[PDB]
Amino acid sequence: SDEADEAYSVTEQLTMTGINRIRQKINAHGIPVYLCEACGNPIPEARRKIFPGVTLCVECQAYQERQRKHYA
Amino acid sequence: GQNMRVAFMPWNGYNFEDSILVSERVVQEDRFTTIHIQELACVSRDTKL
Amino acid sequence: EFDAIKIALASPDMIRSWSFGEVKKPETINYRTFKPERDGLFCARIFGPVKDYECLCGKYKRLKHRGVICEKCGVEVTQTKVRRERMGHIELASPTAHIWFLKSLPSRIGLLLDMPLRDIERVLYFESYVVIEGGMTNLERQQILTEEQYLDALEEFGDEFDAKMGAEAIQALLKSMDLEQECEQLREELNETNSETKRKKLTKRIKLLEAFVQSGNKPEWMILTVLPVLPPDLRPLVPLDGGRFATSDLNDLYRRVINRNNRLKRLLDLAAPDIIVRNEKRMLQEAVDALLDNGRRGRAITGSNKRPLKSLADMIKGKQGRFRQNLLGKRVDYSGRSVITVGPYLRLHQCGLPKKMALELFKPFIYGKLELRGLATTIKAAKKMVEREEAVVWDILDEVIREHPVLLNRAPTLHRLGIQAFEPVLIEGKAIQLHPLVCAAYNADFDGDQMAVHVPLTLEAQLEARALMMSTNNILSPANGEPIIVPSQDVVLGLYYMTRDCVNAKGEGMVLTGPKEAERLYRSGLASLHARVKVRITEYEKDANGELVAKTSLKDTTVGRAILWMIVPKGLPYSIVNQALGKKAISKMLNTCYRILGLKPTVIFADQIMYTGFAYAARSGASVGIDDMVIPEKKHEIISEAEAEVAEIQEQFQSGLVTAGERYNKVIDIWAAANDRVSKAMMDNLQTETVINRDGQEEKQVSFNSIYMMADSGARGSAAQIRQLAGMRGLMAKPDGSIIETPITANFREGLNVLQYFISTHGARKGLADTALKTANSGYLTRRLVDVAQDLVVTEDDCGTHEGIMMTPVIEGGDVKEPLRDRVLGRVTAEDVLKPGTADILVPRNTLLHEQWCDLLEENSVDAVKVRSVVSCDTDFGVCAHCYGRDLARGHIINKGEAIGVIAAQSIGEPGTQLTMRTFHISSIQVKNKGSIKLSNVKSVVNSSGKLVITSRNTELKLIDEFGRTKESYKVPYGAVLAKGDGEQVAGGETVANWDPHTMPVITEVSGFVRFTDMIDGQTITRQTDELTGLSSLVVLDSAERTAGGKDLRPALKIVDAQGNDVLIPGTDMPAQYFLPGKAIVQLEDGVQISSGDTLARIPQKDITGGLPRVADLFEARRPKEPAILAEISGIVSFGKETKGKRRLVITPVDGSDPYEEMIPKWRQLNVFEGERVERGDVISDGPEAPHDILRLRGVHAVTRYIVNEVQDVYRLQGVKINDKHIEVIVRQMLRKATIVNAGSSDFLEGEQVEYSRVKIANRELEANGKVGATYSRDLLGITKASLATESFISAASFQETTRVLTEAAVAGKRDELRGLKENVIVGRLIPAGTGYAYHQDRMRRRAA
Amino acid sequence: HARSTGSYSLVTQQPLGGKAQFGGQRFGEMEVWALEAYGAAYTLQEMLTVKSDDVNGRTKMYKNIVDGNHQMEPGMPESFNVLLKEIRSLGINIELEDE
Amino acid sequence: GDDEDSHLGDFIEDTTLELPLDSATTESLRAATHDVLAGLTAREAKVLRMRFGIDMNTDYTLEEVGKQFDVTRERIRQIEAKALRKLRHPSRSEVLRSFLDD
Amino acid sequence: DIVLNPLGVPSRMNIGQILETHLGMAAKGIGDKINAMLKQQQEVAKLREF
Amino acid sequence: ARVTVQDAVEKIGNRFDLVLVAARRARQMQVGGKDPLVPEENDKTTVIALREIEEGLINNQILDVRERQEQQEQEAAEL
DNA sequence: TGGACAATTCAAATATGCCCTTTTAGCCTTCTTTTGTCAATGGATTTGTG
DNA sequence: CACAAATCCATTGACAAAAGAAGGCTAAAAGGGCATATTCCTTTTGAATTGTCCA
Ligand SMILES: [Mg+2]
Ligand SMILES: [Zn+2]
Ligand SMILES: [Zn+2]
Ligand SMILES: [Zn+2]
Repeated sequence: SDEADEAYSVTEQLTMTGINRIRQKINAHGIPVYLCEACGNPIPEARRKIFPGVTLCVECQAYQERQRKHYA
Repeated sequence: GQNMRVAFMPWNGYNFEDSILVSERVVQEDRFTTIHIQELACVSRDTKL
Repeated sequence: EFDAIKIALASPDMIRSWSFGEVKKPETINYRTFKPERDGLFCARIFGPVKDYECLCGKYKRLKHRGVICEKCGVEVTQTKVRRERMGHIELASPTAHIWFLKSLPSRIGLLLDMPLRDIERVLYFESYVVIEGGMTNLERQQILTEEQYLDALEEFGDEFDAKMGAEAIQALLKSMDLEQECEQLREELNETNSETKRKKLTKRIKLLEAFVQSGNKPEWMILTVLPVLPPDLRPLVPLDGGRFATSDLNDLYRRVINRNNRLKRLLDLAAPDIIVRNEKRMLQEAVDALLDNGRRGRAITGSNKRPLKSLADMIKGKQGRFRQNLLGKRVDYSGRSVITVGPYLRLHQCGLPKKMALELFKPFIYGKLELRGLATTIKAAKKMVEREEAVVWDILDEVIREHPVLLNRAPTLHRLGIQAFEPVLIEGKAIQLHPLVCAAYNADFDGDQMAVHVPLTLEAQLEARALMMSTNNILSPANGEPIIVPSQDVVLGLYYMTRDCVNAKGEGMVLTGPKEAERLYRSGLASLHARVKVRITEYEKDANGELVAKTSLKDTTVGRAILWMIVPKGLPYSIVNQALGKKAISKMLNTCYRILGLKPTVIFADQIMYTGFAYAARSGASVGIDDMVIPEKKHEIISEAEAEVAEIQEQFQSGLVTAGERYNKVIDIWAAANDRVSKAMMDNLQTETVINRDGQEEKQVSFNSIYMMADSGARGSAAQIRQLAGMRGLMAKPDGSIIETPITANFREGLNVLQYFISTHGARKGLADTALKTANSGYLTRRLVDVAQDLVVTEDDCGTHEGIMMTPVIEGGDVKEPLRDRVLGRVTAEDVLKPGTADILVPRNTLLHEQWCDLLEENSVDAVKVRSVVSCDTDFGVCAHCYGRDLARGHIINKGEAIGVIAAQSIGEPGTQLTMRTFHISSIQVKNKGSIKLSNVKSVVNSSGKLVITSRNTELKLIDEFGRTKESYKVPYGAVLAKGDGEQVAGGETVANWDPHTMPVITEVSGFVRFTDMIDGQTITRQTDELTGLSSLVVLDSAERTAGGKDLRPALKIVDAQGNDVLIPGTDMPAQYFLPGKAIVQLEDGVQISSGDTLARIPQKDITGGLPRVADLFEARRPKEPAILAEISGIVSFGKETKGKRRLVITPVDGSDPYEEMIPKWRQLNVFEGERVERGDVISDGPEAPHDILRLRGVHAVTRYIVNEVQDVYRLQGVKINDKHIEVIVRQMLRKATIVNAGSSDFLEGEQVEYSRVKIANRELEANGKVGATYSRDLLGITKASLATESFISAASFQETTRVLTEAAVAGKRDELRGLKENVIVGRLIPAGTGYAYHQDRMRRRAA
Repeated sequence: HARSTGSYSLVTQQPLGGKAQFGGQRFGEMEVWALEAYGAAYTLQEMLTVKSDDVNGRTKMYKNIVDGNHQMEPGMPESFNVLLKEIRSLGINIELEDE
Repeated sequence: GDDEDSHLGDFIEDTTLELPLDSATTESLRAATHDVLAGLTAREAKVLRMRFGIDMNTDYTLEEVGKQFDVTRERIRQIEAKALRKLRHPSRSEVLRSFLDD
Repeated sequence: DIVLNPLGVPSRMNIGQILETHLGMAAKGIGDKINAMLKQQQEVAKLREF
Repeated sequence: ARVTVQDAVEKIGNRFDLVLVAARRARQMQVGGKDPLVPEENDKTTVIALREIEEGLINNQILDVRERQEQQEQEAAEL
C-alpha cells in the first residue's frame, strides 16, 4: 500500500458516510401528514408534495433547524 | 529529469508493485549517471601526549 | 545463575554495604591531568581503576600485583570494568524523604501515617512543628502546630513536647509507629465501624500496614539517611574531540546534592541561625528529590541549556528509558538493511541477497571457513584476504551461504509474518530482491521501501529459521486460516486474461488431445489464448482414502484454461479453473489446494501459479490508454436533468416551500442520485460494450476494455475508482464531513476547472493527514493487547472441562451474514452434536472440526454447536490445547507452547491498520395480564371493517388496572385495527393489537369516491396484474425504473364525490388525494366508494459505530453514558419513594431477601412496571449495557459473547476478518481477576482482589479436602488496567507507569519468579513459549525436586 | 548497509547508529513480539544477548563462529545490569536471588 | 535534532573494549605460541615460558628465572640465544610472522 | 527505454501521466519528423513550411 | 536448498521438539565428529539433521538411546 | 449522617578586583642497584682414523 | 677397538644500560583579607483524589 492509497480509502469513507447521513435526512415513504405537528397550521400542497411525509410546516421546521444550529 | 520512451505494460513481473524496468540503453547512454561530491576532513589535533 | 528478582526498600546500612567509599568533594576531574580527582564522583580510589590493572600514579601496572592496593593513592589495581559496578554513598547531614514514597499515587509516607499529604509537605518544608509522642497530656501526635501555638505550647509545656520539623520529624514519627497493634485496631474498628467508603479506605490502609509488616522493611527506611551514587561509567564524563566533554546530568544533580550537603555540614558546624539552616535543609531536600526525579515535584532543574535534566527516575521511565528503548529493543550486530526489488524469478523459499552485503554480514563465518580451508594462516591474514576480495572468498562465501537462512524484516513489524526466514541467493547489485508473493505479508511495495536483514547465528537459531520462520511454512495468516500468498496484481491480471474466453477468436472450435496440445497451439499461433475448444482433460480426485483416482473427459473450456491446467496439481478438480479467475477465485483455488493436498504441493503451486501469471501478462500487452476510459453517452443528459432539478428546487426555496437546510438536503440527494446514474451508465456502457461477430452474425460479451479488465479481475481498482475516470466524481466532502453542495461534475479524462479541483483537495488532504497520523494509534492498541496477553501460553493438552460458547451463525434478518462453518471452523466441540431430530451424534465431543467435519455438519444444517473456548478454559496459569482450538498458521491443532497471547494481540492489532482512525456512526401485541385499556396521542376512526384504527403514529397502548397504575404498555404502530376499543378492562388472551406489518399502510382519511389523478401507465404507474387473484394491480412505475416521460409527475388516487367535485379534508382547504410512493400496489381501483381507514395499497418496508477507537473503547471495558440498568436479582419489581432526587426501584423475589433497592433516575425512560416479575441479568430500562454488569449479572459466557460480538462487528463493518479465537483470548486476560465476596475458610479477606487462578487453585485443593472453599465474584478490567495488575513487577514496570509499578512493589517486599515472556526477554534468558518452553520445564522440574 | 561487529555504545554496551558509524539494526519491541509469536526462542535469545549487549557472550560467539562451533553461552545482558544499578541508586534494593 | 528523538549520548562509543577480531587474534596467538613452545627443547622452551608471561603470572628477572635451574643468568640468556636461533629459520616461525603484519 | 506498469494508472488516479505519455510521444514524433528533414539537407524553404 | 520441514513435524510431533532434536543432532554432527546417517551432498549440518529426521531415525528417544550406549561404551574403558 | 458532583492532577500518544604568601604535587635529573651484552675458559660427547 | 681432536655446557669477569629511589626547583593552587552607602526573584483523554455540595 502507498499512503496516497490509504488516504484515498479514508477519503471515500469520509464522504460516503456523510452522504448517507444527508440522504437519510430526507424521507419518501407515505405517512401523510396534513397539519404541522408543531403548531397546527395546514401543511400546504407544494410543501407536502416536495417531500411526501414532512411532519412539519416550513416555518416550524426553520425554527427547529435553528435550535439544532446551536446543537442543543 | 530526462524524457525517455516509456511503454506502459506488464513485463515478466520485473515491474510488479511499483517497480520499473529500465533498459541498458539508458545506462549505456549515460542518461541518469550523476556526479556527487564529498568533503572528507582530516584534522591534526593536539593530544595531551 | 539466578532464579527470581526480589525487590525491597534498602536500609541505610544496606546502602553502606553496597559502597566502597564515601563521596565528599563535588569535583570530578583535574582539568589538566584527566585523572579523576579524589575523591569526587569519578575517583579511582572509591570506584576502582581507570586503566586495566594499574594504579593511578603508576606504582603498579602489572598482572603481578593484581589485587593489591597502591600505597600511594589507595586505588585498587584490578580491571577497569569494575568502574561499572562499584557505588558510593553521600552521608547526608539531613534526613530527606524519598520523593517516590511521598509524591505518588497515594503518598506512601502519608497513608502509612494516615496524615493528609498537604500536612506532610508542610512539616517537611519546615512550615510547621509537629509532635512526635512528646507527652499525651494535652496534645496528640499528628497535630500540626505552627510557630505561634507552638511557642504557646512552650509556654504551656516547656518540655514533653519535642515538636520536631522537616524530614527529621517524619523519620522520628515513623520510628514511633507500631504496625502490629495498628493493623489490629484498624481491622477491628473497621469491623466495628461499618460504613461504605469508610471501611474500604480503612481496608486499603490496613492492607498497606499488613504488607509492610509482612515484608522485611521498616517504616523509617523511606526517609533517606545515606544516599548511594551510581558507578562512574553509568554516568560518563567522556571527552568529545575538541576539548569538549559529554556529561550525564547525574553528574550535575549529584554535584548539586554534594554542594548543598557540604554547605549544610559547614552550617551545622558553624552554629548558624534558624532561618539559614532550615532553608539549607529544605534546599538539600530539593536536590535529593531532583536527583531521584526532576519534575515530579514543583520545579524541573534545568542545566546549561534550558532543557530539563534527565534524572535517575527518567533513565528507567519512558520510551526513552532503559526498559522500553533498551531492554526489549536492543540494537543488533550481524544485520543490515537495503532497498528491496522484485526478483520475479525466486522460489517461494529464498531471497536475493547482494554479495557486498553477504560479505560484511558473514565475516566471522568466512574467517573460520578460510582458516579451515587452509587459504589463510591466521585471522589477520584472512581479514586481509576478505578485505581485498580475492576469488576464493567469493566461493567460500557461497559455501557459507549454503543452508544459512537470513531473516528479512520490514519497517513497522505489525504481525509475526513481518519477519520471515529466507534462503539467500547471492546477488550482484545493492538491493534485496524479495519474492512477489511475500510483499503482501510484509506490506511492502517497492517505492523505496527498505527491508532489514538479520542473521541467525546459533545452530538452533538457524533451525528455528528453517523450521518455523521460513517463508514456505507461513502461507496462511494466523489471524484467520486463509492464505497470505494470494497473487496480488500482475499475477491476477495474467491469470484472468489467460483464463478468459472470447466468442470468435483464432482456433475456436478445435478438439484437443489434452492441455499440451493446446499449449503447442498457442505457442504456434494457431489458436487464440482464449478460444472455446473441447479439450480432453484428466482430473485425479481422492475419492478413496488417500488414493488418486483418474477420470478423463471432454471439457468445454478455452485454450487458456487448458494451458493453465497443467500448473494445477493432480488432486484438484477441473472446475477450479473454468472461469475468468479473479483474485477471489484464485485465492479459493490456492486455499482448497492447501486444504486437499497439504503444504508442499501448495507451496509449489503458489509460485507456478505466479510464474505463469507473470508470463501470460507479459504476453498480453495489457496497457492503459486515454481511449480506454470511455465516457458514457448518458452523462450530459443526466447531469442536465439533475441540474434542472436543482434549479427547480432552488426556485421553490425562493418561494418559501422549503427551508435552507432542507433545500440543501434535497440538492445533495439529487446530485447523489445523478452520480449513481452516471456510474451505472458508464459501467453498463463499458463492461459489456464489446459486441462482436460470431460465425455467426452478431453477439455481446464482457468487454476487453483494459481499465475494466484490471478492475473486474480484482487485480487493481474497482467500480468506484473507475467511476472518477469515466463517470463523475460526485460531491466533495469538507474536512468536517459536511458535504459541499456543489459536485465535481467532471472526471479525470476531461479536465477540471480550478474550483472543481480546489474543492476536491479538501477531502484529499483530510484523508492523507489522517492516514499520516493514524500510524501512532494502531501500534498502540496492539501494545496494550500484547501486554495484557503476553504471559498466556498453551500449556497443557486437555483441561477436560465441559463448557464452551454456543456458536450459532450471526444472522441479521434473513440468511446468515457469517455461516456456522467459519464461526466454528477449527474450534473443538465441547459437547456431542446431535442431529436436528436428536437421533444420534453427528460429531463426538472432543472433535476438532476440520473442513470435512464442518461440511458434514453443515450438510445436515445444524444451527448451534457448543465449542470450547480459552475463556471458559480450565488450565491454571495458562491454557489447554483443546480449549484454544485448531491453529491457524498451521492446519493442525496447536502445539503446547504456542504463545497464543501475542498471536492474539497481533491478529487483532494489525487489521487495525485497515480500520478507520476516528469514530463514526451508521408480528403483533398479545395481552398477558389484567388491566384496562388506555392510550394517549390517539386519533382514530371506525372503518368499513367496523374496528377502531389509529391514524396517529406515536400513540401507546397502556394496560392500566383498576388501582390506576400501569401493568402493561405497548407501542401501537401506524394504522392499527383495535378490535376492542378505548377503556374496556381486558384480561389475558385478548389481543387488542393486530395488523399486517409488511405492507406499509396507506389508510384513508375521508369517505367518498375513488379515482386516479395524475396516474398514467407506462409513465407514472404500471398497468400490472397478479394472476393469483387475476384482478389487475396498480404499481407506481418507480422513478429508478420508470420512464422519463412522467419522471417529474406525481401519480395519486384522489378522493371525490359522486357529483364530481373534490372532498376537502377536515379543517384543511385542500382536497384529500394521496400521492403514492412507488412499489405501492393499490387494491382499490376506480369507481369504488370507501370510508376512512381503508388500506388502499401495499408498501414494502442498526446504528453500529465503527471507528478503531470503538475497538479500544470496547477492550477498555468503558461504561457508556446511558448504561441500561439490569434486574440485579430474580423476582418481581416494585416502585418506592418516587423521585427521592431520583425515583426508587426495588426487585423482590418470590421467596428470597426481597428489599433490593435501586435508584432509577426519573429523567430517563423506564421499561418496567409495578407488576412485572422480571428475571435476573435482564434489562429494566434499555441502552448500551456496560460490560461489567453483563459479566456480573448474566454470566462470564455473556460477557465474552458481548465483547466477542461487538468487536467482531467493528471488523466486518470495514470488511476485515479475524477468528474469534483471538478475541476470546483477550477476554480471558481481561476477566482474569476475582474479588472475594466471602472469606469462606481459606486465607483471604472479605473484599480482597486476587487472581482467579490463585483463588481457584487454593480452594479447589480444599474442596478436594473436607474443608470448604471460598465464593468469589469474578471482576473485570480494561486491557490497560488488567495488565498493570500482574503477578510480576518487572512485567508491569516495562509497559506502563514505571515509578508507581516499582515504588508500590518495593514496599510490598515483592519477589518475582520471572516466568512469562516479557520478564524473560528483559533478563536475556530463554522464553517460556516455544523452543524455550521445554527448557523452562526441566528447569521447572529441577526446580521443586 | 551491513554490519557484523564494530563500535559500541558507552554506558549500554550496544551497537551504534545506522550507516553513519557502522551501526546495527534495531530489534524493536514489535520485532520481538514477532519472534515470540513463533516459538523462536533461541533466535530471540541470541538477538538480545549475543548479537547485541552481553559482552562475554559477544566475544565468545565470535570465536565459536570462526572456530566452526555455532553455539553461545549467552549470559546476562549488560543493559539489565545498568538498569539494576539505576533502580538500586534510588533507595530500592532490587537483588537477584539464589541460582 | 536529526532523528525521532536521539540524544548526543547514543553516538559516544567505547574505545576501551577489544576488537572481537583482536581477541580472536590473541587467542590464535596463544595457540600458535603453544605450537612453537611444544616442539622446542625441554630446557630452552621451559626457560622461554618461565622468562616471559607465557600462561603464568608475570615474568621474572633473569636471576629469578634461572634460579630454578640454579644456573647463573649468563646460562639462561645464553640458552635463549639459541632459542632465538631455533626460532630464526622459517621451520618454526612462519605462523608467528603471520601475525606480524605490514 | 522503460517499462512502467499499467496497474498503477487506474488504482492511482493519475491519468494525467497517461496523457503526458501520449503528448510526449506526439511531441517527439514532430521531433523525428524534423530530424528526418534536417538529416537529408531538406531545403529550409520546406523546413519553415513544416 | 531444502524448502519445507513439514515431514519432520509428523515424525517428531509438535514441531518444537523438532527444532530441539535437530539442534542437538546438528551440534552432535558438527562439534563431536559423528557420521551423518544419510548421504551428505554439500549440505550444512542443520539440513542433514532434518533429512535424518525424515528417514525416521533421529527421533529424540533414539538420540538418547544412542548417547546412553555411547556413555556405556565410553565408560567401558572407564575401568 | 452519609452519598453524589465537579475541579485538580497525573500518565500517554551573555555577564564585572586584587596583593602577597605559603605550601604541595609535578617534575627533573643523577646515584645506585639491578639487570643484560660480550669476551674467553675449561671439559663431556662426538667424530677421525688404522 | 683405542688414542686423539673439534663444539657444546657451563661459568666468570668486566662492564654498560636502565630504572627505582632520592633530593631538590618550581609552577600551581589554596588561603586570607578587604571599611561613603546599597537591605525582596524571574492538546485531548482517561481516570483516581479531594473539596463542595444535597437528600
Ligand atoms: Mg514507501
Ligand atoms: Zn406550524
Ligand atoms: Zn597509585
Ligand atoms: Zn481448557
